[PDB]
Parts: sequence; structure tokens; C-alpha cells
Amino acid sequence: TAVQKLPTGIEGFDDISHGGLPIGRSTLVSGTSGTGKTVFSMQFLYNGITHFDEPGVFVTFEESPQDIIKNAASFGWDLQKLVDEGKLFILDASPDPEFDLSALIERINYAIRKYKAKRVAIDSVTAVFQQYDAASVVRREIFRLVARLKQIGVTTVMTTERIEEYGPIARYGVEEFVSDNVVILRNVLEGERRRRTVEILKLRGTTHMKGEYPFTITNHGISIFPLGAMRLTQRSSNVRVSSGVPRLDEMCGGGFFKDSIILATGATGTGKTLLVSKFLENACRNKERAILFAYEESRAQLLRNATSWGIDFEEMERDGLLKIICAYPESTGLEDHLQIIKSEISEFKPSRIAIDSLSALARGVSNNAFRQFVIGVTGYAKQEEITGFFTNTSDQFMGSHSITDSHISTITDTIILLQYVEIRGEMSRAINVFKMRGSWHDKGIREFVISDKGPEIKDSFRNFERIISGSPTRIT
Amino acid sequence: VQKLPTGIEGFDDISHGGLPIGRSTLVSGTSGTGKTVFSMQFLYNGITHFDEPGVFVTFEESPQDIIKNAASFGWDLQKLVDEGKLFILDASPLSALIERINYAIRKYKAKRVAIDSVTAVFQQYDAASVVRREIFRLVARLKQIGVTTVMTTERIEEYGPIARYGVEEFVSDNVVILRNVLEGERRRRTVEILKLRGTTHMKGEYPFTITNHGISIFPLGAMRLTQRSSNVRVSSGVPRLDEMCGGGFFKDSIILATGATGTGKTLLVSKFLENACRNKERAILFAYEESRAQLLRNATSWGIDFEEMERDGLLKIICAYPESTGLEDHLQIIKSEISEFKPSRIAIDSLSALARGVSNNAFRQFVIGVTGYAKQEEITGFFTNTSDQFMGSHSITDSHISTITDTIILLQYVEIRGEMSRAINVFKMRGSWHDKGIREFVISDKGPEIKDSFRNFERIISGSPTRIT
Amino acid sequence: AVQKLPTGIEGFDDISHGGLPIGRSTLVSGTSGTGKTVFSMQFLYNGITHFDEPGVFVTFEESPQDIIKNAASFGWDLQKLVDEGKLFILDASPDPEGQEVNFDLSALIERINYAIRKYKAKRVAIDSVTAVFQQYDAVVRREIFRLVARLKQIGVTTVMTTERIEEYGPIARYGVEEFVSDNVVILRNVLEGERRRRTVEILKLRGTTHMKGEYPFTITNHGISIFPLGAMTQRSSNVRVSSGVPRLDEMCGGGFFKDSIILATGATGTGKTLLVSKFLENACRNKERAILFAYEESRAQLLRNATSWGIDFEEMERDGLLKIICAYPESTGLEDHLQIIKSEISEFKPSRIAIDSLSALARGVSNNAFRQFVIGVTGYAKQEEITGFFTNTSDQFMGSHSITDSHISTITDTIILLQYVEIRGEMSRAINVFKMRGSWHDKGIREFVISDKGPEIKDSFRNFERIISGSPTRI
Ligand SMILES: Nc1ncnc2c1ncn2[C@@H]1O[C@H](COP(=O)(O)OP(=O)(O)NP(=O)(O)O)[C@@H](O)[C@H]1O
Ligand SMILES: Nc1ncnc2c1ncn2[C@@H]1O[C@H](COP(=O)(O)OP(=O)(O)NP(=O)(O)O)[C@@H](O)[C@H]1O
Ligand SMILES: Nc1ncnc2c1ncn2[C@@H]1O[C@H](COP(=O)(O)OP(=O)(O)NP(=O)(O)O)[C@@H](O)[C@H]1O
Ligand SMILES: Nc1ncnc2c1ncn2[C@@H]1O[C@H](COP(=O)(O)OP(=O)(O)NP(=O)(O)O)[C@@H](O)[C@H]1O
Ligand SMILES: Nc1ncnc2c1ncn2[C@@H]1O[C@H](COP(=O)(O)OP(=O)(O)NP(=O)(O)O)[C@@H](O)[C@H]1O
Ligand SMILES: [Mg+2]
Ligand SMILES: [Mg+2]
Ligand SMILES: [Mg+2]
Ligand SMILES: [Mg+2]
Ligand SMILES: [Mg+2]
Ligand SMILES: [Mg+2]
Repeated sequence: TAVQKLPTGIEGFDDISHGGLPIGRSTLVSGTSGTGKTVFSMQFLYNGITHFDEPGVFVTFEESPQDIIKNAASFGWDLQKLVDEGKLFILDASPDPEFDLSALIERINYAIRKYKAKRVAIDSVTAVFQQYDAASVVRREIFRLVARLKQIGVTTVMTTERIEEYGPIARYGVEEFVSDNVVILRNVLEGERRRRTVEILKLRGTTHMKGEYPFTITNHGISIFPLGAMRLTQRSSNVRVSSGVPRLDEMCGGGFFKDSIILATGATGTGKTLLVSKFLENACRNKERAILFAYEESRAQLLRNATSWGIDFEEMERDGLLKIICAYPESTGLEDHLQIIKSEISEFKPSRIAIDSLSALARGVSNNAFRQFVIGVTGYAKQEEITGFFTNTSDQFMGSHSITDSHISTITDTIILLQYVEIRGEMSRAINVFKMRGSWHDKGIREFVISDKGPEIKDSFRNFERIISGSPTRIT
Repeated sequence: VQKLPTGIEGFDDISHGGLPIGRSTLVSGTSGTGKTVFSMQFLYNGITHFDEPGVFVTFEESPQDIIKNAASFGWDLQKLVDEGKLFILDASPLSALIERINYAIRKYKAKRVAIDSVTAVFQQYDAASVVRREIFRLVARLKQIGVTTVMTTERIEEYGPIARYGVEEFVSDNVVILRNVLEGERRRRTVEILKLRGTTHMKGEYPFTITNHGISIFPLGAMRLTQRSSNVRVSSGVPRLDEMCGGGFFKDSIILATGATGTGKTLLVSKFLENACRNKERAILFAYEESRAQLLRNATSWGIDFEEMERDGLLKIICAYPESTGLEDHLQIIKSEISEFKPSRIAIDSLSALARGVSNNAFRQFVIGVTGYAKQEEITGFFTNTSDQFMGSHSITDSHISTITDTIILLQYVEIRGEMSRAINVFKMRGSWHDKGIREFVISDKGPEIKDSFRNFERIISGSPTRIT
Repeated sequence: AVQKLPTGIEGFDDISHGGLPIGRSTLVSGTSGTGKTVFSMQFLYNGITHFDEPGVFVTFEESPQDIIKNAASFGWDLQKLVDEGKLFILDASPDPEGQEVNFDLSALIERINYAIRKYKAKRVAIDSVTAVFQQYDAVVRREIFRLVARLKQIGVTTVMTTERIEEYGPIARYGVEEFVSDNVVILRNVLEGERRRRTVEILKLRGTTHMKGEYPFTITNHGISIFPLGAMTQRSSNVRVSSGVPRLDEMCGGGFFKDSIILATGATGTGKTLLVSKFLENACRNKERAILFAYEESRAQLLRNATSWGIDFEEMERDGLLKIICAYPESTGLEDHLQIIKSEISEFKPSRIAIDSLSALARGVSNNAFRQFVIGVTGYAKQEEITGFFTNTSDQFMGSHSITDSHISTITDTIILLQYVEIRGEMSRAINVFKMRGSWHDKGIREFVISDKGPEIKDSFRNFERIISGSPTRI
């Protein structure tokens, strides 16, 4: 007879809550303005009706029912229908535009019975206390409301308000301790960018995932990405795919594995976009779909620079085997980027993917949040059986030294190292398969030349030393 | 939830269309952020562009002061007031006020309203509960009438509470935060849309500037990677370099010349703009290091006369110190001067100068800004960067500015036989073959003379090479 | 359109883009000892002495006698101006003995009004408005608005002094004054390390433009003097001057330029001060005035070390062609240092100048502050067409292992690079004209020897590699 839970239906919340929200109990969902308290509370009710056939009541202390309905239309929720079918009831407790909570408790109970409601949402409880002038019996009244609802036996969501993101959990510093369950929505301003996070602080009598988890409000409501939950569990096969460059495929011991993450690390101009461009060509030639995620160059530039290499991307676009998705890294946050990726993938249903580049997306953002992105993208592709080619521009121009994020290096199956080499007063370029995981790879640091045809991988600088430096020395 | 176009330059992009119609939007900020401007600009555009009358509720600032202050932006509000398009309700010493607004709304058939400042109307004793109940009224009543409102609120802190009483945010359907952050000894204006209930919006802060045209927002995010790209070449002025670039620079490209002090970046800039005026192409030089006088002289020593170019009306030398203004302003200056002169080529000497006393993320927003604006307007951009190490040549514009540039010319010193020789190298050239040689070049009265490469040397990049065998 | 009134305070009219809006009230807030009372007195004083605009100064504490007395330090005979009826100080100080009581400012309004007309005052100053409430209770917003409006009707440009508790905190005390005032100026005395820095910021000028951010100022005998770097043209000529060393002149294509900023960079004891000494010796040899600004060595030592190089500074000090201004960097702030330099240049009217060294002035200061110093000094020298030889000591001993770590390279026109070089188990020296804008320069890392006669630049190290490292190798 332990605390059983009720599915919310919100992508990720049931995972981080190890089931859902405790049944017959109230959950405080606190946050600042614009965190997604109302969306969460509505989505809890909406998913109740549509998925589980559980009617719900929505208590509003300010926002008009008509306004609540119009705001949900963005998500594609016809709340007018649910209202017209007695599946949703919006109790208007908003003041007229022209003391102890007890009457309202009666009105709610009447409604719950009338519409046979199993879920309730109250938004916001902090309002009535201010709207009137309590700020003195907050604990008493919140305790009453919680207790009376426990009697009715309804799963409740209570919206609270905060001022500071990493400050007190609520306004009166009392609502948290009365509530059985506490969830915190945050919208943290880092640099000049916001990040939405959800935390389940407390679930009395049950287990939950601790810490903040990133989420996004899309046209499908709140979508949490259980970064921690996503488990290391894939398929992995010895099936190979080609790079579009034959000598490289020989250097990779037949070609890239289908279930793989490929990284091309090198200085600027080393020729990473060409490797990417050839990898997508190969897909479209083998009658496979692919998506290019550009974060550095426009389509026009990509198309031009490709046609110089002799790769017609438009023909692939027209054929329906290629989709170039161009966007500035600061066009949104890494959280939304990953969603746009995941969404675009689901639509086109690609076999191969390419992000150009990762170093561009790591502009300004913390090394932590970037790690979360990489793992998120890496994991999605390996789970969805999509081969992934990633690019990374090294800051050091000469040779190679290391990788910015140690996470990337260990999260990639294959590492292609492009570098520059000074040979007889000329800037040569060299390619090397540094890592393959599960195959033989050529252990050579081979010269290559970029031409109108593309990459021409030549032989190793055998008669040179200190090639990794970028400034070698010929040894007779 | 449909939206009304504000007409504010960049806001309708950040807000994904504009402000929701019929609803009220809270615009909070400290003094001098630009709340009254936004509110005036909102109404102004309402009537001049969309033929929507507006009512402006003032609580302290006199009607005539509002008209006097607006004149700076070039807004004849009195003309509009006379023509019965704008009404300024003077509430300077809520049911009563609301009744007066409703009357004014109908009297002028107004579709937009601006209330500034609401915090002042509660500046008696009204506290928390009173403010929440009272604001709720105003917002609700305004919603009933059928008018799109902009409501001004005050802050005491830039990254603290959004308003005063910590109540106005939760009541309002829409929240916009205006900030003026003192970063060191320079202020930076920024707009953030925190909340737009019922629809989507661009999140995060975005920089803006109050100009003689009012609030002008330049979103780095809304900037789409959707510029054009051609195979049309343009010359550097140095023919050996054009041959090294496989015909020349591209018309649709950003050029970077990186190197130590005295390596000759400004010479390459001089010859670049010389070629432009030689082909009757208009060009601007945004100089942040030297002065017009010293540039003219040092160019004349190179056999380059900027004075004639300027007289012809093809060259514009804009000199300014990086510390004179913030990077947000500098960008507005660059954009503005470009829009007037309509140049085909542009030059910034140097980017490294503008980086002095600024964050990497701010300088990134700047570079990303200018780069993009040049590419979208089809303007060739020769940028310069001075490396701090004068021989090591370890990195180039070490701030991820390389991924933004299409061409990289690396200038360096080379220690040959106890002499300090120079070298030029086309490091990168997207979409073209480039000479892979680290060619020696010598500056003269005539200019840069690119010679042959150091074949019989090693460790050239180090700056201290070794003669082989 | 909002017209502005020239304050007369040095720099304020530049940062205010004209001055203070006419017929409008300006708030000038700051902590204790920021110069709020100075600014206000200076506003009125200048008003009278420059534009024949009478003024009225309202005090709620300090007696007229004291205000007149304190102003004497700036050389302002306010009693003269009071006697002529050009200035009036309305004493509204609390009665020595009395009792207390809502508060209304209707009484003072009419007292100020009366005096305004009586003295025909164009300018007015209130100091400090905070005190008048800090003597009873806080109505502030309403009472502030009342005064601003009444004074607006009268059409007098007013300065309202207000007091703060923290430097980077609330603009005023009660969190209201700011919003009610049309114009806001924040004076700050920021404590960094253990040194104070005075800064002016115009936060807001309704209906007008202004320079944003903080700008440094100093309070002297002249009063408040603000130094906007953004306000700053420098002309250029192909006229050569000599370094004092004939070989270096050759290496610099026939000498330094008259319109140039020379920088000498190197490790300690590489010989920057010798080149400085020779540079100045030439000016005096060509009957030209020069000033040496030293921040490392005393006058006595400089002279001793100079005479050991065969340079008599005393004769040129006596002949009135040389002024040696010695002072520690920590004696003042860079804001002050710069004003000492500008002032000393204005007096002597030199043709050449020298700072020995810039590296010393950078000690224990903000990188931003030191930048603003160099941009200022270098700008003023180029402005007045004064040739400037600056010194910089690199912390790295051997060779030019790294460059100048201060981002000065872009300002300096000529860069002389002194370095050490180990040759056959012995520390040698070297000179190189690294940069020379507008001239050919010898591109050679020439050996150079110091002696009793002074510098002897010699031949290059042609038979050596890795010279710049400081540890070469014989080919
Ligand atoms: N269709 C949509 N797509 C993307 N984002 C959306 C969409 N609809 C709403 N949003 C976002 O969700 C916000 C509304 O969240 P909401 O749940 O109303 O916040 P809240 O925390 O309840 N606000 P408050 O009542 O002031 O405390 C909007 O301001 C947008 O940022
Ligand atoms: N048509 C061409 N012929 C020969 N070489 C070319 C051609 N186009 C490009 N290149 C070479 O390839 C480089 C650009 O390759 P690219 O794949 O864009 O590299 P990258 O590492 O992705 N560059 P970046 O994004 O700026 O860091 C140029 O600098 C040239 O060296
Ligand atoms: N008349 C001339 N004859 C020969 N060389 C000259 C002449 N004028 C200038 N130079 C050379 O040009 C160099 C300066 O070139 P410039 O274009 O100013 O380089 P830069 O790297 O842009 N300098 P900076 O802005 O100080 O970092 C000098 O160091 C000289 O070697
Ligand atoms: N013509 C103009 N050109 C440029 N900037 C201007 C112009 N007019 C006003 N400004 C700027 O805008 C500021 C005034 O903006 P405004 O909207 O009146 O401030 P506010 O934030 O409403 N002040 P407050 O009511 O006290 O909280 C001035 O201080 C200037 O910085
Ligand atoms: N009579 C002399 N004969 C030879 N060499 C001398 C003589 N007097 C001084 N020197 C040299 O000159 C050096 C000091 O030169 P100076 O111009 O003071 O250099 P600096 O770089 O300015 N030194 P510092 O201020 O400590 O960083 C000494 O270390 C000696 O090597
Ligand atoms: Mg809400
Ligand atoms: Mg690339
Ligand atoms: Mg205002
Ligand atoms: Mg230059
Ligand atoms: Mg005082
Ligand atoms: Mg010395």
C-alpha cells in the first residue's frame, strides 16, 4: 500500500517522477513568470481527458476561462470541445473587475462531483492570498485546501509564484512544507540566453529523479528531455556505410559503421565541410535520406562551395534525399536546437545526419550545457539508427594538440584528424583516422589535396618527423 | 492569439509578429531604459502606418513635455493631436481613471493605448495586495473595452525583480524587460520578452539602441543564415595576391587579414579600397587605430592617395576610438553609414581594437552582426586583426571569428640571417583554389611585392626558421 | 526640441552633448565626497562669470558662510557675487532649537520663487533634497514632483543634489527621485584595491542625446574636470627628428617622425632609458624644450646615470630646455597623473616628451584604466604635435619571447625592440626597429653595446638562428 502514481502524459515528466504524480495527492508547481506553470497544469488535465478519459477541473483566480482557451489553441488543444463535452470545467474564481478559503473548497467539491473529476488544477494559489489580503494564514489555508482535496481523493496541481530562480521555492516560504510534492519550473538567464529547467524537489512516500532537467515549450506543450534517464542501450552492428571518399573508406577498414558517431576535428579550412558534403552525397546516391544541419554557412554558400567540389545538393533536394537546415547558433538555445533536430528527423526520417559544426553551437554556452547537447544528439541517433557525422574546428591552427571538450572525444566512435603541415614553405594538409572503435583503421598520417573533384588522399609523410607539430623536419 | 505590428525595428521579429491584440503588455525597466519611447513609438506607428488612433495616459510627465521630448525622434505628435488621432490623457496630480480612458478610447475610436507610469499611480500607500487587485482591474477593463495596451513599470535593479512589488508580472498577460546594464564603465541596452501568454516569442536578451529614429533592435538570432553567394571575383589591389587567391577575393565574402603589428594589414586594406575607387566602387573605411591624417600620409608613402578618392566621392574614412561608444552603438554606426553611402566594399581596421575592453560573447555578437549585414547587403568586407604574439603565430583571431570568415590572409615575421623578413600566406579561401605557399613579401614606396616561398627553410611558422641541411 | 545650457564644467558639455536641458531639473546623486556640492556651485559660478546668468543656491544644512568659504579653495569669491546680487544663498537650515510637526514643500517653493524673480536667476541649485525629508519623514515622490513642476513653470534650469549609500546600487535613497526627475547624473567615488576613482555618468537626458557610461573626473583648484576619451584629429607630417643616436636614425629611415609615438620595449636593463636620454639630449641640442616624466628613478639617479653615459641633464635643466618631473605611480591615480602631464605640458610648451615608464604606471591598476591613460597621453601628444618616446619593460628576461602585454602596439607608431642574446656564454644586447609607420626601416636585429659615450649599434647576427628566443644557435 505504497504511494501509487498517475501518468501526467508530459514527455519526460513520468520518467523523472518514476511513474508520474502521486495519486490522490497535491503537487506544488512553483516558478517565476513565463516558466510554464499554466501550460503544465493544463497539459496535466488535457492529457488526462484525451489519453486516460479522466475529467478535470481548472480553478482560475485571475485569467478568464475564455482567455485560458485561446492561449491553449497554440498547442492545438480544443478546450472548448472538452468543455462542451463536460470533460473539462473551468471554475472562474477571478475577482470582478468592477476571510479563509472555504466557500471555494465547496465549489470545487461540487464541481468535482458534477463532472466526475479525477484531476484538478489550481492556478494560482498565491493570487487569492494577495488578491484578498491574507499573507498571514497562508499555511493554514493551503493546508485546508490540500486536506479537503485529499478527502475528495483527487490528484491536484497547485501553481505557486516565485521572484528568484535559485532563491526561495515559493513566495511566503511556507507553501513547500505543507505540500506533499514540490516541482520547480525555472527559466534561468545565462549570459543573455534563457534555459527552461524542471526539478522534482520532493515526492513524499516515493522515489524520483533528483536535479534539474532541461525542457522546452513547443506547439505540443512541455517536452522534458530526460538526459539522465536516457539509458546506454543501443543495437550496434558491423554493417558499414561509405564516406563518399573511397580511400578514406579503405582507411576506415571498409567504411564507417552504420551505428556510429563520426567526428572530423581540424583547424579552419582543413576540409571538414567537404568530408560532410561527400558523406551526404553518398547517402543520396545509395538512395538514402539525409539532413544537413548547418550553423556556419548559408544554403547559397554551401551550394556554391559544393558545386566547386562537384556536388549538386539541389538535385538531391529535388530528388527528396537531402534537407539542408540552416540556422545561426544564437537563433535559439541548445535545448531548442536539439528539439528542432529531433523534430526535423522524425518528419524526414533520415538514415544519415550531419551537424556543421559542434564548435559553432558551443559559442558562449557553458561546457556543461554543451555536454548535455552532444550526449542528447549522440544518444538520439544511435537509438534511432541514424549515422552521424559531426564537425569541430580546433582553435590551434597548426597541427593538432587536443580537444576542447573531453566529452566529445569519448562520445565519438570514429575520429578523423585533419591538420596542416608546413612542407618546403607550403601549407600542406594531412588526414588521419585517429580512432574507429571496432575496426582496423589506417594508422597513417596521409597527405591530401583538395581539388575541383574533391579530396585526393595521397601517401604518408614517411620521410618526415614531428608532423603532429605542424612544422616537421625531413630526416635523410 | 493574433498580434499587432508595433513597427519597432526588430521587435516584431523578436515577438514573432508583434504584441497580442486586445491584451496588455507590461514594459518594465530602470530609468533611462526607454520605456516612454517604446510606448510613444508603439502609438506613433499605430497612426502613421496602420491608421490606428492611440491614447497616452500620463501620470507625471506633462503632455507638452511628451511632445517636446518626442520631437527629437522627428514625431509631430501635436499635428496628430490636432487632427484628433492622438489623445494624451493627463492623470498628473482606478475606476474613475478607467472610466476616463474608456471615454477617450471611444471619443477617438482608439485601438492602441499607452499607460505610463502605473507604478506612480500606486505611489501613495497601495501595497502588494492593492497593486495586484488594481492592476488586475486595469488590465481586465482594458481587455473588455477591446484595446491593445502597453503598460510601463519601474525597477530598482537590472538583474533583480522584474517590477517593484513583485506582483505586476504575474497579473500581466505579456511581459517585456528593458535593461541598461553598466558593464564596467559602459552601458548596454537590451530587450527581453519574458512572457507572451498564448503564443511564441524569441527568448533571451537582445541588444537595442535609442537613435534619432527611436528604439532600434538588431536581433542576432532572427538574423537568418540565408545570404546569397556568387562566383564573382573582386581584386585585392595586389595582383600576385589575386593570383594566390585563384583570381581574387569573392564579391560575396568576408576577408580576414591576421598578423602581428607592422606586418602590413593596413597596407592590404589600403590597396583593397584603392582597387575599389579605381573601379568607381564606393567604399568605407571604419578605422579604430589611426587617424585620417596619418592614414593619408602613410598611404602616400605607399603610393596611394585617399584624398582624391574621397573627393571623387568613392571613399569614406570614418575614424573613432573603440572606447568612445559601446559595440552595440558601433554596429548601428556601421549599418547607418552603409545605408547612406551605399558602399560595395567595406573595411574595419581593426577588429582587435574593438575587442579591447569587451566580452568575447559581445564581440562575437558584433562580428556576427557586421559579417551578416555585409553578406546580406552584398558588401565585401576586409577585416583586420592584430595578434598579440609577434612571431609565435600560434592562433588567428583567437575567438572563433575564423569560422565566420571566408578568406584568411596570414601575415607573419620570419627571422632570416639576423634580419626580420615578412611573409604572406592565403590560409583559407572557401570555394577557390588558393596558393598554399608561405611567400616572402617586401613593402616599399610602391607597396607590397610578393616574392617566392621559403623552400630551403623549416619551422617557418615558428617565426624562427632553420635552413635545411 | 530640447535645448541645453553650457555648464562650463570641463568635459560635461561633451558627455551631455551640449549641456543640461534648459527649463528642466537635473538630479545629481552620489555618495559622500563625490563632488555634488562642487558641481552645483560650479554650475552657478560659471553661469554668472561666463554667461551673466544669476543663480540661487538652496541649502538645508551648511551655512552660506561655509559654502562661500569652501568655494575659496577653487578661487571663487562668492561673497563678491553675493554682494553684487549676482548670487543668493537661501538658507533653509533647521532652526538650532525647535520641534518637529504630512510634509509640504509649498513654503520653500515660494521662497525660491521669490528669490528667483528677485535676483532674476536663470540657474538654481538644491542641495541636498534628501536632507529635507531626512529631517522629518518620507511624500518624497509628490513633493519632488511639486518642486520640479513649479521650477519648470518658472523656467529655471535646476540642479537637485541627492545622496546615495552604495556606489553601484540604488541611484538615490528612496527609489523615486530618479523616475520623477527628467535628467539623472550619477557621481561615483569607487574604491578599487585601496585607491578611489571619481567617475561621472549621465544616466538619462529625456528628449535628448548624451554619452552613455562612466567617465573619469578629478576635483582640483579649477573644480570638477571630466576627461571623455570619446570626445577626442591628430595631424601627421613627414618631418623627421633625431633619436640622439645617428645609427638608429638611419635604421628609422632618417630619424623618428616629429608627429609620432615611439615605443621602446625590452627586458630590464636592455637600455630603454639610454635611448630616452639621447632622445631628449637631441631636443636640447637643437634648442628645443623637453619634459621627462619619470616613475621609476629619482632626478639624482637619472642625472648620475646620464652623466655616466656622457649626458649632462643639469646644463639643459639650467638652460631651460629640460624639465625632469619625478614621481611614484602610486602617489596618485592615472586620472590625476594625466592631468599633471597635460598641465606641465601647457606650462613649458615642449617639443618632445617622454614617459619612463608606462610599465610602471600599469602597476596595480585596471587594464581598462591604463588603456584610457595611454589613449589620452598619446592622443594629447599627437594633438599638440609633440613627439613622444615611451618606455615599456617586459617581465620576460630573455629575448622577445612574447610581445607587449597591454595592447599598446596599435597606438605606438614606431616600436624599438631591445632584447638580450646569449652569445658564447655571454649576455649580449640587440636593437631592432620592429615597426615604423610611414618609412622604410632596417629590418635587422643589430648588436648594440652600451659604453661611457652611450649606445653603439653594430652589425647583425647573420651567422645565428633563433635570435628572438634569446638563446641562438650558430649556423
Ligand atoms: N505554442 C507555443 N510555442 C512555444 N512557446 C509557447 C507556446 N505557447 C506558450 N509558450 C510559452 O509559454 C509561456 C506561457 O507559459 P505560462 O504557463 O503561461 O507561464 P506562467 O509560469 O503560468 N506565467 P505567470 O502566470 O505569469 O506566472 C509563453 O510566454 C511562451 O514563452
Ligand atoms: N574549388 C576548390 N578547389 C580547391 N581547393 C578548394 C576548393 N574549394 C575549397 N578548397 C579548399 O578547401 C578549403 C575549405 O574547405 P572546407 O570544407 O570549407 O573546410 P572547413 O574546415 O569546413 N572550413 P571552416 O568551416 O571555415 O572551418 C579552402 O580553404 C581551400 O583550401
Ligand atoms: N615608405 C615605406 N617604405 C617601406 N616600408 C614601409 C613604408 N611605410 C611603411 N612601411 C612598412 O609598413 C609597416 C607598417 O604597415 P601597416 O600596414 O601599418 O601594418 P599593420 O600590421 O597594419 N600595423 P599596426 O596597425 O601598427 O599593427 C612598417 O613597419 C614598415 O615596415
Ligand atoms: N532623440 C534621441 N536619440 C537618442 N537617444 C534618445 C533620444 N531621446 C531620448 N533618448 C534616450 O532615451 C532616454 C529616455 O528614454 P525614456 O523612455 O524617456 O526613459 P524612461 O526609461 O521612460 N525613464 P523613466 O520614466 O524615468 O523611468 C534618454 O535618457 C536617452 O538615453
Ligand atoms: N658606464 C656604463 N658602461 C657600460 N654599460 C653601462 C654603463 N652604465 C650603464 N650601462 C648599461 O646600461 C644598463 C641600464 O640601461 P637603462 O637605459 O637603464 O635600461 P632600462 O631598460 O631602462 N633598465 P630598467 O629601467 O631597470 O628596466 C645597465 O644594466 C648596463 O648594462
Ligand atoms: Mg500563467
Ligand atoms: Mg566549415
Ligand atoms: Mg518616463
Ligand atoms: Mg594597421
Ligand atoms: Mg554637500
Ligand atoms: Mg629604465
